[PDB]
Amino acid sequence: APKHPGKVFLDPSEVADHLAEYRIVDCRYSLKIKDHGSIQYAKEHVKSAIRADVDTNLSKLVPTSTARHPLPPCAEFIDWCMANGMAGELPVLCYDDECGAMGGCRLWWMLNSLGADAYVINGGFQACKAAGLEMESGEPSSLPRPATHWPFKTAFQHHYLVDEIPPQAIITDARSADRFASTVRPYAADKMPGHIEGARNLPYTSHLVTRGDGKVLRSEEEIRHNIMTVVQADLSSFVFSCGSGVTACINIALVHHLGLGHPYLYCGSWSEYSGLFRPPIMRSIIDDYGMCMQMQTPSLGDNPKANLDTMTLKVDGAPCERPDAEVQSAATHLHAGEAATVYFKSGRVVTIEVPVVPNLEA
Ligand SMILES: O=S([O-])[O-]
Ligand SMILES: [Ca+2]
Repeated sequence: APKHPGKVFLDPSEVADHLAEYRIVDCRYSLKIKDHGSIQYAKEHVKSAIRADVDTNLSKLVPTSTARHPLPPCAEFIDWCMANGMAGELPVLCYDDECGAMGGCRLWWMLNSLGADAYVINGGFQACKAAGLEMESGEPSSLPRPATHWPFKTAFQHHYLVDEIPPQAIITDARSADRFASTVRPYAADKMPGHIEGARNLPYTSHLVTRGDGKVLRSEEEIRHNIMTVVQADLSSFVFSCGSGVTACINIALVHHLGLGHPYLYCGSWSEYSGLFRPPIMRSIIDDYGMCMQMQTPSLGDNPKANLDTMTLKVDGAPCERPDAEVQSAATHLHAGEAATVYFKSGRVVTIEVPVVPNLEA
């Protein structure tokens, strides 16, 4: 059945003169840039490629869930697949602009869980431009081609919803080490510091090297060495997760590709988990570290750290030249421009805001 048995990744070199043989899907997405990928798939895209929207096609936000990219209802996703000719006449070839980690492997995961044939391009769109692949622009007004029969499974396979995760399942976490190892305050998109207890961190960036102006995969032995840091040969029963179930898909993909098995996905991931179990999570943080923070702004980990020699903080909404020792302690964890509500083990609650730039007279 499958075009490339055992594979999920493919270099441009393996596909460049065999393009027509795939249904190509542009899964470009950015966590921060508004309408990215729809803006970028217009400027330029691989010829004959249609586009998948991480937010609206590959997931469906629910009001009753903090999950950031939960699986969409399967019937809705399959409907969308058929409408776009992704129903098994050709194998799907997915790409994004972070080597599969940021949209591509997610689509791959979904198609594969249904029993369909799909692959991801090593190196993404950048390694498509930089390999001389045929390009097109704007909205193509030619050939989608709807399918009317569905030969594949009807429900996504080999994934656990939160309550289905066995109590002592081995869980990995694809998020950056900074996020994983966060104590009293979160970074990037996370609302809660920490991770699922017992989880093993396998930062997905570890498998990637920035050849050109985009990441490509590190070598196979390098990726195998990466994967081995969370083992201790068949990881099919591990539960792979991240912040919202997107980056975890490359960890599952690389494991699959290298022949090491096919781990469960926990799609809801930390965004879901930390929302559902917010109370006990906050109590352990307060217990372990003396305080827990809830951000009132986006996190600004790349901004300058708060420095009380050059800055006066706004505490509970007023400039505060006399910050007591607790506030001063909390502020060592904050950055220029951030605001956070801090819950101290004492029962004390304070809001602290750091000025965007040094603001002390002297
Ligand atoms: O994609 S982030 O939310 O893990
Ligand atoms: Ca501890």
